[PDB]
Amino acid sequence: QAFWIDLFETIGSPENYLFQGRQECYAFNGTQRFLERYIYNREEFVRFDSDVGEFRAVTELGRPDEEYWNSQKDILEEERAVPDRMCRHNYELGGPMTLQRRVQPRVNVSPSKKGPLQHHNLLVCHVTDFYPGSIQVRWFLNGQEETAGVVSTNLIRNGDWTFQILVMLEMTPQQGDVYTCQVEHTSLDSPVTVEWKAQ
Amino acid sequence: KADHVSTYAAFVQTHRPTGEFMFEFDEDEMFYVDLDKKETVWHLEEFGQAFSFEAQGGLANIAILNNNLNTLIQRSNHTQATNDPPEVTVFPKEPVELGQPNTLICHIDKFFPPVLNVTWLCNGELVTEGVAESLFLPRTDYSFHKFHYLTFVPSAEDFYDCRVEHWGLDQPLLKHWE
Ligand SMILES: *[C@@H]1O[C@H](CO)[C@@H](O)[C@H](O)[C@H]1NC(C)=O
Ligand SMILES: *[C@@H]1O[C@H](CO)[C@@H](O)[C@H](O)[C@H]1NC(C)=O
Repeated sequence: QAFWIDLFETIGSPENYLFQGRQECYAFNGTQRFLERYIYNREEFVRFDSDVGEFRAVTELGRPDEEYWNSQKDILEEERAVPDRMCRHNYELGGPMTLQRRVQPRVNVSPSKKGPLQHHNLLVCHVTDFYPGSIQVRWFLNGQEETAGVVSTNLIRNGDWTFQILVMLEMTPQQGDVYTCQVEHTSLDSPVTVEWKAQ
Repeated sequence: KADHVSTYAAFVQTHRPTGEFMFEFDEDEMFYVDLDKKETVWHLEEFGQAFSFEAQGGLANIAILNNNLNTLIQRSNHTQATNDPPEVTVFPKEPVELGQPNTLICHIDKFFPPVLNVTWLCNGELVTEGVAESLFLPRTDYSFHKFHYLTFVPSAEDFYDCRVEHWGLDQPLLKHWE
């Protein structure tokens, strides 16, 4: 039930200075890659990479640290251990809670502006509250897919473990036209469709 | 190259927040160590229910990082980074339906340092209740972002503003909404 933490290594307008530390685990095809990033203000100056095996000065400001840390056999072996250690344990902790977390999307189809059925308009497909963020949104006019005229805004992260996207098609609708939004997500066995009638 | 990215990101700075420690999975913050309350705070109910975390790891890394800052202020001949102004966006959580309760999200993005003031404004006046907010989220580009939330009920005779203050901003930015 408990998460693990490796401890960072030791170095060696208003006045403000910042230091940032990052312990990243890159999980891919049953493999873990560990990166320990040391950043002063916005400049990453020194880094440990499990793929490298040793510390590397990202910029010349990290030169003393690369030189020193690499001289200590303990620091090096401690770091090298991390992928099979902390990276693996924490990945294993996240079962269907984070690794397989699935939330179904809320699809709403509505025109951009209120007006007559002849002028130029945008048909908004507002797909909201879903996880993971990997999603497909297709536009269909009278059963045939509309590829051109799709104005999408980049996938939106709500910062509450849910995502949103607005996919709007450029349309000149005729009375009796059926516009269909088709959503493909990992949290659905069968795709969800929402139809819009001209009226 | 990865299926998933699990990361611990902690910062330490002169101005407030003086320090921050958190764990994020695929850019979404899972948990953090309240450094003042000396307690682990989980982003979701189910998280803290199935998982545990030792706040001593949070604080200890903040202690290491505090030392590292001192050494680098010295090494860099007191180098202060240039103020990166934020990029503000206001958008509702769910599709807007007059009279149906919703949430207004304010995304403050692409700024440095993580020193910021954020106040919600309804019809010109400050709104203190039904308000929530994120931590100073550390972007992969060593810049920062934050989320602010306001529970609201959509009405035609209403207007919203996300009032932001940052050192790289000459006048407080107002980002208006319907
Ligand atoms: C930075 O330090 C060097 C000495 O190492 C000095 O020559 C230089 O003037 C310092 N920079 C400032 C702006 O004081
Ligand atoms: C934040 O707000 C306080 C009080 O309004 C003020 O003293 C401080 O300078 C502000 N700074 C910025 C730019 O956020």
